[PDB]
Amino acid sequence: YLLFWRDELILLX
Amino acid sequence: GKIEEGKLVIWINGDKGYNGLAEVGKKFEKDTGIKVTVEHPDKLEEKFPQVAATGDGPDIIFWAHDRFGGYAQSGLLAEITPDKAFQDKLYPFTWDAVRYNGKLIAYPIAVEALSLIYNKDLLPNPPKTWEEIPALDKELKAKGKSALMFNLQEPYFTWPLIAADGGYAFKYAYDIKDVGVDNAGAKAGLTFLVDLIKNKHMNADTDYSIAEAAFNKGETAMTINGPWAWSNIDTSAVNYGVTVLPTFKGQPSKPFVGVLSAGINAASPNKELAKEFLENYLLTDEGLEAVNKDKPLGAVALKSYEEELAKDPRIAATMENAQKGEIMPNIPQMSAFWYAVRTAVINAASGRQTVDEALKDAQTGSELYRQSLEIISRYLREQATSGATSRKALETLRRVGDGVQRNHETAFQGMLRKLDINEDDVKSLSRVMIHVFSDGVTNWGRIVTLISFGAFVAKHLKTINQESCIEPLAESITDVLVRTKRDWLVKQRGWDGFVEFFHVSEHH
Amino acid sequence: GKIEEGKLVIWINGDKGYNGLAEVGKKFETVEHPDKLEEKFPQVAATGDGPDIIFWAHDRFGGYAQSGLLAEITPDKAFQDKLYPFTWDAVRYNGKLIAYPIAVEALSLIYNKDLLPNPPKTWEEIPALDKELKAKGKSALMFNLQEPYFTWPLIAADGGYAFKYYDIKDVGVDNAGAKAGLTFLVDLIKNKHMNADTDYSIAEAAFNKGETAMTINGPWAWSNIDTSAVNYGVTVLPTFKGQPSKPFVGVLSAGINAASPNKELAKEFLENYLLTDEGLEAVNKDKPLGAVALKSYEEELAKDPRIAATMENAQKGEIMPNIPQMSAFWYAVRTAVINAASGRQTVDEALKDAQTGSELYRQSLEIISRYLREQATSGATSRKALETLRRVGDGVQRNHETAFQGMLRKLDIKNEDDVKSLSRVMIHVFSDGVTNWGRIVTLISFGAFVAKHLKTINQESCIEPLAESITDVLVRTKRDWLVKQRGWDGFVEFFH
Ligand SMILES: OC[C@H]1O[C@H](O[C@H]2[C@H](O)[C@@H](O)[C@@H](O[C@H]3[C@H](O)[C@@H](O)[C@@H](O[C@H]4[C@H](O)[C@@H](O)[C@@H](O[C@H]5[C@H](O)[C@@H](O)[C@@H](O)O[C@@H]5CO)O[C@@H]4CO)O[C@@H]3CO)O[C@@H]2CO)[C@H](O)[C@@H](O)[C@@H]1O
Ligand SMILES: OC[C@H]1O[C@H](O[C@H]2[C@H](O)[C@@H](O)[C@@H](O[C@H]3[C@H](O)[C@@H](O)[C@@H](O[C@H]4[C@H](O)[C@@H](O)[C@@H](O)O[C@@H]4CO)O[C@@H]3CO)O[C@@H]2CO)[C@H](O)[C@@H](O)[C@@H]1O
Repeated sequence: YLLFWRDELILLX
Repeated sequence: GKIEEGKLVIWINGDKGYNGLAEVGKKFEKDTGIKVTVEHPDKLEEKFPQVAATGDGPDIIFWAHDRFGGYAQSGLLAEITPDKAFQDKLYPFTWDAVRYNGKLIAYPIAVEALSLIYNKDLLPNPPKTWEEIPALDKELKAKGKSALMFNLQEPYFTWPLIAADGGYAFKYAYDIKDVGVDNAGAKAGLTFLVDLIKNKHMNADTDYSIAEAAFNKGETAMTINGPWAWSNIDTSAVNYGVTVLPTFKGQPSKPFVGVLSAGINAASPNKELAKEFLENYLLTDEGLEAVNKDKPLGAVALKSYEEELAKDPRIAATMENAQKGEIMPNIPQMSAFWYAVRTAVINAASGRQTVDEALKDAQTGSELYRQSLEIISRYLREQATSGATSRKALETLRRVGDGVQRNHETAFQGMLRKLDINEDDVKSLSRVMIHVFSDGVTNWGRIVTLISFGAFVAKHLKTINQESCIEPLAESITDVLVRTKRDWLVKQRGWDGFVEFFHVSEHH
Repeated sequence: GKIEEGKLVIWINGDKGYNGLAEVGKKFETVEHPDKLEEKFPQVAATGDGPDIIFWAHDRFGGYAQSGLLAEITPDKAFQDKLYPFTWDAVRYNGKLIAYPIAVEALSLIYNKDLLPNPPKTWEEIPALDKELKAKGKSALMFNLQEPYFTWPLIAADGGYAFKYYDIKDVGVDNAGAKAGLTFLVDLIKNKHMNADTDYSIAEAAFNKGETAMTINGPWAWSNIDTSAVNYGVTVLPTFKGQPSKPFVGVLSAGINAASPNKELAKEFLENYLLTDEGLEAVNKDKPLGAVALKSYEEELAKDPRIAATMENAQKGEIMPNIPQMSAFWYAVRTAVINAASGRQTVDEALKDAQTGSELYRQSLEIISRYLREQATSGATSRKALETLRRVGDGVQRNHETAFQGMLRKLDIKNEDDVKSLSRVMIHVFSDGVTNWGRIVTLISFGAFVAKHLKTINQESCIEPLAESITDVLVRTKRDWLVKQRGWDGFVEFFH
């Protein structure tokens, strides 16, 4: 899923 | 995924005749042996699209035709494939309701419209006009009664009056650009409703339960409801009539016409069994009679059983109000229109917003999908290869997004590698975006970064010779954006706020 | 900020004497009766908004005080001596008085004296009575089947409790006594002696229009029957299997928002204006409160045969716990009753899932929190579940180390809110589409992995909040599936 952790776009697996 | 085989799970709204539909299930299990589960989950129209996308959910989903456009767009519905014989068995207008992108996506059941329901004993001659109800309430209040009580909490019931003097969701040509929620006819309609409430002829907090209670206990002379409600009034032993809705400013009330439709999950391994149940067991005189006997469907799509029940003064008046009203669009952003207007009506009814402020923000909400898609899709196709706000937004997106891509290249490349995008089948997992705002925070930084990564992937799609799958990516980003953050977006003056956020950073 | 200064906003349920309470307001100088106010208050109060004063039965206030949404009340010993000690015990959480007690409320059997000169002493004889009265186009009994407040007396009769004095582990909803109670109710409905869809409005209408011979209701309802001028009696609730009907005893309580800048003004209103003979008389004149907490005005109104019978049913019933889990008990049992009354579930299935529902949150928190603190550094089910979690979860951690480390390095934690955010993300990551025990253990196993990191990075304080947050999203998003699997008992059987 594409996700926002603190103004950082993250692919979290 | 987890949809069980050799059985059928059916979802229908609890206001419909689910116990009648389960009796049809019993007959089917008698004949074919196949177990039929009829459930009435709360918020099922919101649940279905969530579960179905993850491959779970019911075999068959029952809702009004307006929801099915969004579902079919997301690929969550099996394309139905009926005989021309079967299509000739039902009304053509019912099929046009069910049709999206030239594909039949569900089975039409019955045509629904709100009518004026009145206590014959309290009100032998119900009023022809909205404008005379305040005078009627004065008279009835002296007898410890009220003229009119209906569900103010749902925009389905408030819309007849809003659409009367001038009001449309999206104009037919459907022009998703032309939305008619903040025009002066809608203003008049909703201002009339808010006046009834300020003059204590109605109360803001009246819902479905409170209105049904009052009418069936004989405390109110009129209610606005559909065929589904007739059974509970039939039990109440109140002499009730069903008639034309009151005219506003000499124009008739325009209720939205709903078509109860049955769709099949694209993820159902019982697609065959489903077709059988709906075609040969439901949508037969004996079958529709079971459901209608529990809760009336109105004027059924099946021409035969419609011919039988046409005689009902109740159905005659349901169809009378339909001729005066307009059929709901099934386009996917009907959802957003409904959510927006729901809030408009409730905020004005409560006085949290003025009618002008309330209707204005609901206009913004409805228009957000079209405009979002326009801006995002243009940027994405530009990067891979009209409107004042759009032009400035795209200008801003060019400068800022090209910047976010440039600065985040190494992180963006890492993520593209992990997505493993090398074809169109691999592209068809866009439930990635679903949870982008999981931590619950929204800011323009995030939204630009999301679109900037959308652009990064659109460039890869051109590389991978999948130029056509750019618009679907753009559509998916637009979907999550407007679906989850409509209120925040409207609250920020929409795309005009976006341009001012990045105008400021640039120049200061 | 959010809350108004120099004004008092009061929330009281619409079934109570709000117009009486507003007359007290007039003397002092905003009384609202919002729908679902008991659900709204905890939501708005946490965002610093809401009313100055919230009125509900004492059962809701424990959850509120646990969440810090209530001001500690500060009465004179004089004032405490003015009210009954049993009313203060009701309004006490963690040895702190969290609201002002008003009046003691209990369901009694209300009967039409003209239709029924001598009402039945037993539940078991009502089906025969309905046959007799049905011939006259009447009915024996109609009450609110939609709320478990009214259905519980019969359920608790042969065996049934919410708690043991409170042991949050010992819940009595799966009993053969409860089975009998609810099976009796479901039989009345199947035999058409009652209807599944009967609610408060329908039952009050029927009794007051003279169509039914009996109803079950509280003091609040007397005013609307007084208007109906049906000759009505108030009496003991029918016995079931020779055991008395055990209605839950509620204490109408007034609490103050911890976010109210008018905490002083609030105390004044309740102490010197409301809880006075003159003051209670205003509210009671609109809608009767029952036996008021103020001993003086109770002494005056004690004479009422109606209040005498309300207190008679109270002695036979049990006072409601104010513990925070009461809400989940209520929600679970509400569904049990309605699903059995409808026939959507059998009484066994319905009562079984209501037992699971009540205990799910407390049990989840106990198991998950212990595992998390243990890794860093309902009891029988908990013990076996924690035993299972130890073997399995240490295994999931070992096998998922690479993925768990990647995610930990991405999702670095600073505060209670980042711990909350982590939770909302984890359910989505680990539960891609499907709910199964593998995924739920993997989620808890990652919670453990992070709890271990919190010790490493000298943030040992963030462990309890993480446990709380994981429990929150676990029960919120998978409640139905968890209850459907017989909760934590199913977890232990899955891994045997
Ligand atoms: O959408 C489906 C469903 O929704 C609706 O029901 C919801 C209600 O609107 C809502 O108020 C909620 O009520 C809960 C309540 O939140 C909870 O505290 C508990 O209520 C207890 C009281 O705590 C307790 O005091 C007692 O209440 C007495 C009170 O003491 C007495 O003084 C007098 O006021 O009578 C009251 C009894 O009504 O008992 C109740 C429990 O019986 O539990 C409540 C749930 O039972 O619950 C609903 C959320 O699902 C619609 O109303 C419903 O028809 C729809 O199907
Ligand atoms: O928190 C948000 C609240 O809104 C949620 O409901 C949404 C639905 O998800 C949308 O579909 C839409 O509902 C439309 C509906 O699509 C449309 O067909 C029509 O539904 C009629 C229906 O034809 C008829 O058969 C009968 O049941 O009346 C229905 C109206 O009650 O009209 C709807 C708009 O009123 O928008 C709604 C909300 O407006 C959610 O379910 C709520 O529970 C929630 O509180």
